[PDB]
Amino acid sequence: EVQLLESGGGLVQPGGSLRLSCAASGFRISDEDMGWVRQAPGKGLEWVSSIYGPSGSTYYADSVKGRFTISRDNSKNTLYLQMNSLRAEDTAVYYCASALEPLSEPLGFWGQGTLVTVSS
Amino acid sequence: EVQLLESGGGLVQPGGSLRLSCAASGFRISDEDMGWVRQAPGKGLEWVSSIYGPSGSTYYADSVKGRFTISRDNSKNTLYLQMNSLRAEDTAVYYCASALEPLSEPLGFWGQGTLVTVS
Repeated sequence: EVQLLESGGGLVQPGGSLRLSCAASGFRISDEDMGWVRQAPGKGLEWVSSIYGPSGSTYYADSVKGRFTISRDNSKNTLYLQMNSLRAEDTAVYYCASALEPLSEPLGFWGQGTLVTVSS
Repeated sequence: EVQLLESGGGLVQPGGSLRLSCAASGFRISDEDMGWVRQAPGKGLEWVSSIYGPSGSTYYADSVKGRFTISRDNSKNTLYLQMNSLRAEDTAVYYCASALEPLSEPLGFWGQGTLVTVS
């Protein structure tokens, strides 16, 4: 069955960086509209970035544009989120995530959640 | 600006029932795809149900099939989640959701989250 396994993340200082990885299995990441959703207590949920299937064109939230870069390595079946110039407000649990309506599976799916933290 | 405002959360004894509501604004819900996500204490996100496509087809997580019902009231512009036969596993913060594509591809939205506790 379909699975998303996140790695990377941790604790860094402001201005630093981290690369999240999301290794998919049971399907091909290039065929799906994939993305990252972050969750902080008090700010609910938010689509930080996505890459939508064929084109490979990309969305970004206004707050992260210029700093964050979503990408894919089809040979490794892995989605990435290069997070540069990190700020204190980026502090959240980041989730690899399919769209509301995936290409094949009837319901959307999620990775396990990866805590990223930015503090001095 | 699109907004999703959830209400109807609270404490409920096992076996009982509870209806989450989600008042949508900035758009109309009859057309767009919507759903409900949840996060049980300490655990990760999980789609609970969604309603999408031309015909308003509904889909359910394996663990909530037969108990939960997603629906739309186009007149009130509100998405619902009727939760019957509640158990301890349903203890979670529930998030309304939608997906709008004004230019070819989905942007995603979420509500604030509402706590439902079963005990």
